[PDB]
Amino acid sequence: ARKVRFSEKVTVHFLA
Amino acid sequence: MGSLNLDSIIGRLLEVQGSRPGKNVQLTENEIRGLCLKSREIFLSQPILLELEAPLKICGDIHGQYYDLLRLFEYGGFPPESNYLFLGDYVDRGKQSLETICLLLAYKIKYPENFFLLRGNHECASINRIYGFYDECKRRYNIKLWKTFTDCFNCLPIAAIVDEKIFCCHGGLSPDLQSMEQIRRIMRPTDVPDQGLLCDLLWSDPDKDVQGWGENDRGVSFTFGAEVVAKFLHKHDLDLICRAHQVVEDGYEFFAKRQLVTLFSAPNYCGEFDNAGAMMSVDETLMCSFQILKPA
Ligand SMILES: [Mn+2]
Ligand SMILES: [Mn+2]
Repeated sequence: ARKVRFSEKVTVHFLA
Repeated sequence: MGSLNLDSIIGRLLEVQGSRPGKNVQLTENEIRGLCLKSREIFLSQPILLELEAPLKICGDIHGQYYDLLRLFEYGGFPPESNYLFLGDYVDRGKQSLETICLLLAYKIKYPENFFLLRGNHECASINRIYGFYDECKRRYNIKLWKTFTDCFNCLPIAAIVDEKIFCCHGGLSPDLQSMEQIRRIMRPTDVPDQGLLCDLLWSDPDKDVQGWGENDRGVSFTFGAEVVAKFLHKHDLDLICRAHQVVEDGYEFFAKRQLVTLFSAPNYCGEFDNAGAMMSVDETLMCSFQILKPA
């Protein structure tokens, strides 16, 4: 009984 | 004869990681032919409608941006550390379609049960003849190799369902899609037709202003509204449509109250857009999270 959910933890990858 | 030196090929493809972006990897023609031939066999032995299980990472369009492909693997984990599903459009527009599709094919062959590639509308001779892949093959190899790729692309799977809850395809839904069995019945090899189920799966787009189905600005296939998505998800007991095919600013974009998500994994697409690329991770509980790649 699994349901699709969305994390609010977004990871962004930059180049310094 | 002969075998395929997969590990040497992959090793050479990965060699240029961290080099000045744009640095080519020039495989031999027979190596690339080997990749097409062996992956083609694998595509045909697996269903045209893939049935996959999380955890896995899902990526949208790459379009020959080979160093952004490497970044995806860098952040997502190189196979087989993570399972992958790509939503198509590996070639055209970018400068390195060849390295891109070859690494993808190589990983498909090396990890056939953990690595998956869907067909995009650019994995089609009539399209990538125009938008770069032909020119790249012709310049760096020959047109015969381009036809070998076409033959391989014609065998790619066109959709995937993850844990019976996420429906994945390059473009979107079809007015001809009434049963999943209609997808499974599609025989391969095949070209992408000008109309019909296979075409719509690779070509259609969601549209906010359209209630049901609408004409598509691309001059191919259709647009579909939020209602069409809701009815589709309810009918097949799914929670989400995951597709690609459209550049979105943050690499991912929701549609219809998070019932559909668009993924696009080529940052700064064509050098014309200022978009980020995204990768969606699905864990074993079907929790979906986004990694965003800002352009270099
Ligand atoms: Mn694309
Ligand atoms: Mn597309």
